[PDB]
Amino acid sequence: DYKDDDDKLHSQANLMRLKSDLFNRSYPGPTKDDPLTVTLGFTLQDIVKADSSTNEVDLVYYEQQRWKLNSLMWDPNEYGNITDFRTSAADIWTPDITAYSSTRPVQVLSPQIAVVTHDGSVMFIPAQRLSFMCDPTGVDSEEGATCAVKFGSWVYSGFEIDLKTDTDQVDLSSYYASSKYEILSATQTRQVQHYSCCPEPYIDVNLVVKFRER
Amino acid sequence: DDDKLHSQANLMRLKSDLFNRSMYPGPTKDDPLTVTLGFTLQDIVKADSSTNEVDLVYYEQQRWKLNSLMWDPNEYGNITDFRTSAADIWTPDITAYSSTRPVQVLSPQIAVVTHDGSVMFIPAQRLSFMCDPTGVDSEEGATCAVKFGSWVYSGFEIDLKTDTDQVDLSSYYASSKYEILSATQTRQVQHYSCCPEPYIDVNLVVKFRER
Amino acid sequence: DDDDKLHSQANLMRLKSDLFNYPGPTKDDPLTVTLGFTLQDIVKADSSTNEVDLVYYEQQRWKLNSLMWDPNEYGNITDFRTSAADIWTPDITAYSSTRPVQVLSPQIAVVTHDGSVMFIPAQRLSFMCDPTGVDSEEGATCAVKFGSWVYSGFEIDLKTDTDQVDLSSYYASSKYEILSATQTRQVQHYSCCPEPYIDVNLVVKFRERRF
Amino acid sequence: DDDDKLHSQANLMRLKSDLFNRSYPGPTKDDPLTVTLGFTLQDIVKADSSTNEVDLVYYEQQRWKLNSLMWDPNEYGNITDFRTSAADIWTPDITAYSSTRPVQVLSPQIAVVTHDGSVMFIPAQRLSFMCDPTGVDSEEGATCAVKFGSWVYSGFEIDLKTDTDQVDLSSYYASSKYEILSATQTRQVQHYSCCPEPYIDVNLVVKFRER
Amino acid sequence: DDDDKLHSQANLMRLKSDLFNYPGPTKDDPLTVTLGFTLQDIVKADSSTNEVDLVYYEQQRWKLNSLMWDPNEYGNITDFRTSAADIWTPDITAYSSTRPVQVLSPQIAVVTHDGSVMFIPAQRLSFMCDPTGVDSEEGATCAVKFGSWVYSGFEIDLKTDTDQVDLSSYYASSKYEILSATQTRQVQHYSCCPEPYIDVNLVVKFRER
Ligand SMILES: *[C@@H]1O[C@H](CO)[C@@H](O[C@@H]2O[C@H](CO)[C@@H](O[C@@H]3O[C@H](CO[C@H]4O[C@H](CO)[C@@H](O)[C@H](O)[C@@H]4O)[C@@H](O)[C@H](O[C@H]4O[C@H](CO)[C@@H](O)[C@H](O)[C@@H]4O)[C@@H]3O)[C@H](O)[C@H]2NC(C)=O)[C@H](O)[C@H]1NC(C)=O
Ligand SMILES: COC(=O)[C@H]1[C@@H](OC(=O)c2ccccc2)C[C@@H]2CC[C@H]1N2C
Ligand SMILES: COC(=O)[C@H]1[C@@H](OC(=O)c2ccccc2)C[C@@H]2CC[C@H]1N2C
Ligand SMILES: *[C@@H]1O[C@H](CO)[C@@H](O)[C@H](O)[C@H]1NC(C)=O
Repeated sequence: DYKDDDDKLHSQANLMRLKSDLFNRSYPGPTKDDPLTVTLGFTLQDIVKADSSTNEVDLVYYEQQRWKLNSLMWDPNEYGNITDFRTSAADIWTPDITAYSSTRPVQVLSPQIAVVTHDGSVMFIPAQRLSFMCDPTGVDSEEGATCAVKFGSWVYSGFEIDLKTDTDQVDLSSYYASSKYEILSATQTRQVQHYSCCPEPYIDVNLVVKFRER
Repeated sequence: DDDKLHSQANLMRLKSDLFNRSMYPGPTKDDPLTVTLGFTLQDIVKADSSTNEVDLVYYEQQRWKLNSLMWDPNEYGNITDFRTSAADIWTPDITAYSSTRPVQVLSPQIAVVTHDGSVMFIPAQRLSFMCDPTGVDSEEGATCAVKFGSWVYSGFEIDLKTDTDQVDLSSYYASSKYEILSATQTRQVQHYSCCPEPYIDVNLVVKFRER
Repeated sequence: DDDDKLHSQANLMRLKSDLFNYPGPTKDDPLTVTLGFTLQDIVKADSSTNEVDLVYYEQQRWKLNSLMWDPNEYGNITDFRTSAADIWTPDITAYSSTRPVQVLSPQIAVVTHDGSVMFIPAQRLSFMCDPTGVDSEEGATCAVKFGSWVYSGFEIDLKTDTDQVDLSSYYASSKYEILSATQTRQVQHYSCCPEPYIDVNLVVKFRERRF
Repeated sequence: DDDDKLHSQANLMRLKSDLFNRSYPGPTKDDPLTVTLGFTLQDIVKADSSTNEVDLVYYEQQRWKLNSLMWDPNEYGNITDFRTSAADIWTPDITAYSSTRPVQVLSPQIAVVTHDGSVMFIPAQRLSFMCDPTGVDSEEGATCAVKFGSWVYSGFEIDLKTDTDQVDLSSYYASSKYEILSATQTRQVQHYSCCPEPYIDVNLVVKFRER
Repeated sequence: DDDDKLHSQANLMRLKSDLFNYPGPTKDDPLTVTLGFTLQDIVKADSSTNEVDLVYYEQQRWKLNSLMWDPNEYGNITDFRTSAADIWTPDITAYSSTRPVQVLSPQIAVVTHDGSVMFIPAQRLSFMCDPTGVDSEEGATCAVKFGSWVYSGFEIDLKTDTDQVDLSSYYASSKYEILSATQTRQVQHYSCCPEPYIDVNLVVKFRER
């Protein structure tokens, strides 16, 4: 009725005001004094192509990214019980998580939209097709081939951005059942590197996939 | 000539009243939206048995209705609908769940808005998706499927529906390398252990064989 | 002498400011778009996917009262070149493409004082075409319709000046020779709806260049 | 000395602001422009006899002069030239008339502007164009040609010139799959049956053979 | 507690505001760009077109007086990360590419309080290279020069810290093994023209593994 109509109008107004209060009335990225931990997890959907002439393999996966900022916190009571909202990834800071051994620019398969929750947590899940350095020799064997690719910030050291995983098991529950390649194992493991150049520690998540022709 | 100038004026006024004035932030649990989807399959262009990818060309009809897009035609020279850039309005984030390449858009990004607040948007797309074409060279043919739905909105914010579960095949290319044996489009509701919300998709299932 | 050149520059800048400082056609204010093709090359015929690649220049012409001016009010300027982004342009689309059109020319149009616009995009188009018989005397025949994506014949009409495609610039050393090429206005109806839909059907008969 | 360097930056920022922010609508019949063109051919990368397309890599030197880009160096700390993004200034729409794919740009889009109003802009490009490479595997080689000129400006608005009819081969890749027998670049006044006003082009003719 | 973090953010926002409120190098205000390559992979060698595809990280470093600050004035901030669109970057270009470079990393740079900027684009490059001999003990040798497209040595000098390409990240299971890889500053002089031209010549000797 008129009341219900008003409730929907109010909710829209509350959401606009919240987004206004948060964005254009107020993030420069993490710092050594304010470091950020980004949680990463992979959902491997398909090994599309294994190219033995170039040693490039093409994966399709969803990369779940999570982080939390005090600057994105709000009290739902102050905004009509809004507890989360969807917003363009361009409206907010997002981490520069990059494959370290790609051979072509990553191709994005999903909308650039994130979910922000009232505790300041952000969830962003880009689907990607990636070509990366991988020798598929042995893919036509019982033990298959094994390849790996590291993901992490391009420009922030372990001083500013840390990474974590919730599990070292890649999510395979959406893996394409009729892929040319069957997955024997898939793991995701945080690593901390020290290079002789630099005093800063460097952090990545290493995606290791063991696979064979089905 | 002055009559047409007035019609031009009424349309510019309508669009400015609706857009450059008035703030729809997308759907929410308190203001949920139903998007109607329908496919018109034009061609299976390519089936790649080395990678198990198949390439489709189709028109994806999308329809939804917003109170914020309603007007009284009597206040605007009896204008009952208009065409506008899809960039001028909210559009749903309907995504193929098992694509293997970014969708390629084949048509202009323009929508039709009607006075009741309904919007119709029909992007033509070329899609590569995960599909094993084994059997395509047999009488039984091959069967593949791809789900479409919102990437970021659950069934609490966006629901989906179809007007028919039969894919429109009236524009299917008569001399395609592949003949269609059947094509269906079916709403599915899924509940996951992770999550209390329902998740909705439209499953496009195509059975086809070499012609 | 160069004083005159400064004055002509200022007049043109003032004209463009006055014109640019249109919501598309409507049933009350319909527009006729004239189309014509200049076929330059059949680049590729792919029998594995039934796609053929053409390179052509597509002539588009239309006329808007809103683009009219009196040359005497603007230092006798009769026409100007401008970015296609500065003006409304018709959403003329191939109906059976299989890849996005690739644009081969600058997106710049010519506007004349009577409000007429001429815009000539060069394009490479892949479209649905079975090239069977291309290696024979009779050759292969394919066709592709072009028209508005979103406007009916009650908002945009189409016309051609001739039903003969211009072949005078067709590449003399193409892999494919043209047997004929026509461009024909068609009026289509769909069962749901009383309004006519208009397209221009490009039909090309061709064979491999070699009794 | 660091004071001097700060002054130089200030002077350049002020010059650019004066030229771009506080001050050209392209050439016209009253104010026509001459563009000088010159090609430096770097490589014939690929010759495709299946589609009759050949791929070139070259640098295209473009030079023109505008009164609107003139300054007195004395008013700007003796600055005689500057580099600037090609987006900041008008640039000519020089286009290959027989490309089969959009040209791919290989160099930064930055031009050099000199105090007399002259501009030099040298885009490196990879171009696929219409070319039958028959004879490439013989002593006499293959011959192909491609015209470059304005897409939309007739010879009444844009004229072209060359400094030499000899293509610069001094940077030609010495281990290319193809050796160059000759390469010429020749101004032409080109009449099209579509159009009463001629267009000016520079015709690049390359004779080449497998190494 | 969190007031400390609220302060550091405010300090960084203040710094970025003060710095971003430069027209490129000139003969009067010249710049030095240091370049270094980390060669990751020879992906493809195409003997039908004489094009070879490299993947590498290209380190670029320069310093601007205009980007200097005292850390003590901004809560001891000594560096920050910023979009490469926020700042001037050098027009370093391969001189014999055959396709546009494809960028594999985010366009973000690090600015340090001494005015130095480090920008490290990862790239895939196709360039002119004849792979003949790659299947022999001696392998094949190719080369590609990198340098500014529009600035002479009077505006941008180039240099390398070492003439040895960094091979410590070279892909161990590449189709091609690297025999040597050098990056060498070259100065070119022409009779027409007073100005020196500078490039860094990347020379790679490689063979089938
Ligand atoms: C925008 O669109 C609206 C809606 O269609 C138009 O408004 C209509 O205008 C027509 C034409 O003037 C009207 O038709 C006339 O209706 C009369 C009776 O009207 C009463 O009854 C109707 C229905 O119950 C009510 O809607 C209305 O409010 C009235 O109470 C007839 O007597 C008229 O017939 C006579 O005139 C015609 C010529 O016009 C002759 O040919 C006949 O022989 C006869 O002498 C006539 O049919 C209609 O009532 C209006 N509809 C509504 C809903 O208001 C606008 O005209 C249109 N344009 C603009 C600019 O707004
Ligand atoms: C800004 O670029 C980097 O820091 C990269 C890289 O940096 C370099 O390779 C490099 C090269 C020359 C000088 C300094 C750093 C190290 C690790 C691996 C990828 C990424 N990274 C965090
Ligand atoms: C505006 O487009 C043109 O003038 C093109 C072309 O125009 C046409 O082909 C054409 C066809 C029909 C009507 C008007 C122009 C003429 C020459 C060749 C390419 C380009 N041009 C300089
Ligand atoms: C345009 O030309 C006509 C020719 O008589 C002339 O009368 C008129 O003054 C000119 N218009 C101006 C604005 O230069």
